Amino acid sequence: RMMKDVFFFLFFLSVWLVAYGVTTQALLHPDGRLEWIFRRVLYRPYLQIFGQIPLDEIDELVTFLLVTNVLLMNLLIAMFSYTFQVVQGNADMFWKFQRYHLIVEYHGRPALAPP
Amino acid sequence: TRWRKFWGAPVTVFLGNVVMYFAFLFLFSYVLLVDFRPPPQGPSGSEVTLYFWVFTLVLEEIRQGFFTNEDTRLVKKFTLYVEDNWNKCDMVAIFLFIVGVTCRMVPSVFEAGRTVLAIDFMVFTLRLIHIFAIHKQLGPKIIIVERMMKDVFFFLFFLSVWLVAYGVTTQALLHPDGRLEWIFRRVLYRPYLQ
Amino acid sequence: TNVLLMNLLIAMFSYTFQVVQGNADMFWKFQRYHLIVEYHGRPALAPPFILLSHLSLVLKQVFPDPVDQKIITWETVQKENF
Amino acid sequence: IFGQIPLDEIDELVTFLLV
Amino acid sequence: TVILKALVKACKSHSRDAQDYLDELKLAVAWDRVDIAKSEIFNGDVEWKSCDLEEVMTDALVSNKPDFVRLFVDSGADMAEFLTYGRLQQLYHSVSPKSLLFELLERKHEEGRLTLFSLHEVSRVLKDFLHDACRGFLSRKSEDPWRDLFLWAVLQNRYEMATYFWAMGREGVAAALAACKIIKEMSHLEKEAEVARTMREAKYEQLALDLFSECYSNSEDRAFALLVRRNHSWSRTTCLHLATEADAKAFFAHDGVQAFLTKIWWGDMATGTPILRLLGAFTCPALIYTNLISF
Amino acid sequence: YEQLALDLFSECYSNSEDRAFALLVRRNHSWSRTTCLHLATEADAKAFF
Repeated sequence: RMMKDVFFFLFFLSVWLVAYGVTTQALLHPDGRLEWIFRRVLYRPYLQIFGQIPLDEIDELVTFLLVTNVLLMNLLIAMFSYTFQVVQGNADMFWKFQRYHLIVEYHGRPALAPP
Repeated sequence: TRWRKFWGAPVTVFLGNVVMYFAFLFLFSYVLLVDFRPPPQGPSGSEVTLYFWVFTLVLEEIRQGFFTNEDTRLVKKFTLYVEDNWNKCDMVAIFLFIVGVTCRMVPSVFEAGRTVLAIDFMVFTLRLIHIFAIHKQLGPKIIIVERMMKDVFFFLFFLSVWLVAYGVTTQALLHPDGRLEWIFRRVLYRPYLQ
Repeated sequence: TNVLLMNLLIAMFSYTFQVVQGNADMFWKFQRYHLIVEYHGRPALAPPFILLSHLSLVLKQVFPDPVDQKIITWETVQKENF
Repeated sequence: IFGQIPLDEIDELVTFLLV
Repeated sequence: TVILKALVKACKSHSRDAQDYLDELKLAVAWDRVDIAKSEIFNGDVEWKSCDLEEVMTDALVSNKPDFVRLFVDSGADMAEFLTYGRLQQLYHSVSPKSLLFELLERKHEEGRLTLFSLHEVSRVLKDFLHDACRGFLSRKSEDPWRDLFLWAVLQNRYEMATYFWAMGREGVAAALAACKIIKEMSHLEKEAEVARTMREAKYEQLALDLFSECYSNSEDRAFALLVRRNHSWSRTTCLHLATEADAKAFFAHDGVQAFLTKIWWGDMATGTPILRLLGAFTCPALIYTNLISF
Repeated sequence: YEQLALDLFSECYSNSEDRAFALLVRRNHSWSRTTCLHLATEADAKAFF
């Protein structure tokens, strides 16, 4: 259920990352090439996000944005943690049920191997 | 009748407004990334359509703010309005938008006419962030995260200064550089990169 | 040491978050109410057609007791009941 | 996984993988 | 206790009189052994009449001892018949200067006097508090009694009499939220710290939300209709408007009004609408005719 | 004892809320003319504060 949820959040988070990237791209350089423009807008910034900051193509208010993004990621983690707790109760019974289903199937299954 | 029911429905209006909003944002992104090329007047969609957008947006905002309930004292309505933090972000938004328009009027300051719009563009992103509270789940999380982030942002400054002093001590210990550029570089980028 | 201090800062953040879990479930609700009542207010036209909608509005500007009584009675009744 | 993505041999989807 | 018991026994033995037992009740006021006064004076043969009891009731209203007032209106007292504008005048006059209410009225009256215990002044202040009703305007008998008296009680920061007066108020919740907003404002303006906290400790909105929950459990649609109305007692304004004025989030937090908002959120086929169904309905404009989703 | 002290003080402050702010700093005759605060500090009666 937690992952069934987080799919929504991963959208807004991704869009925010893309916005930061587009800002940095229109900040660093002066390109008509659609592939090159889309690359310098999407791949290079995500690369800077994972420790690939090509200063040779970027250097001839970023610190605040970086620390704010770090804090936002921490808050996403705290969201996941806060959501994790409550589930355990209903999880107990549900897993119990799933167990029965699995066992009755396995007894139903034949002896021979999949090969 | 069915058409009136489908369209007049408030939720549908909000959905369409979100769609047109995202389209506004991406189209303005492309228009800036393209019309950046000519310092002179520029393509029609770049400036004229942009002015139409921002004027319409300001009109809707001001009408919603001022003429919704009653023609009470303007001072009371203003004091209510300025109290909201989203109203504050929208105010700095309008400030940045007009500053960007004025700098785009400036052809000699091309760097300025570019950087103002660059810094400005994050505004629509921020507003889109707040405009997603409708759904059940993440709403409360975002709401609480707002206040928690305010409280924590009050905290960060001290540790940042601590890291800065650490970097300063290490730099003044390592290579005992009158060039201000390289000095500021070895003072700021080296510790952050570490 | 800096790493440990940062981890404890993150722990402080998680503590402040988990501590404030109560008020949100209501505060967000109130915000949602303001949101809905505003969106009901927004005219049907889109931002590009918002100008047309405003012009149409300016043009339009230029251009029971028995049942309620029964309800009042019902409500007072329920009051005595509670 | 430790942050060493050598695009010199990787570039002549993944974002979903990272998240 | 036994003192008053003997007093009333002797009074009765000597004679059975409305005015004698009247004086005896006047004695019992301060003693306030109502559990004995009702039994001795009222459980007995002697019958009471509205006038005598009404004068002593004015006394008891000044007393701020509600239980006797309850017994008295149980004695067939018609406060509706008792109420006159001049009665309200003298009552609002009859307050302690310790009450910040008294100082507020004095300062408002002083501002009025320099510009050019007065009913007009009180209406001015109340309108300044809510601005949702400008009602205001001695021999003239005034309609809507219980509303007015309840308002007086809340202003005097006396909680018990306030609850009793609400108990027979015509309007359901509107008055309750009005009171919440007013007492919040007064607390924000309260002078003495402990007095300020005690003011802040009202919690009428709890009563409001409870009554609303009760009526909702029963009608579940008429209750909806209730929230949306106009109340002549309150300048025919919506309760929701009052909720906004008081900014009492707690009341909104009640699920019932939330489901009502969910209903208004669509306008047609609200509760049953999958998100994907809504998106697809937006996709082709003929879905409304297609009858894929109810309407 | 600390609980007894704190209870007494809480009550006598709830009553007046200003006379309390006299009792703290006032001198006390019986204990050789000293301040209640000084005794508290010497006691390290952390809970009292």
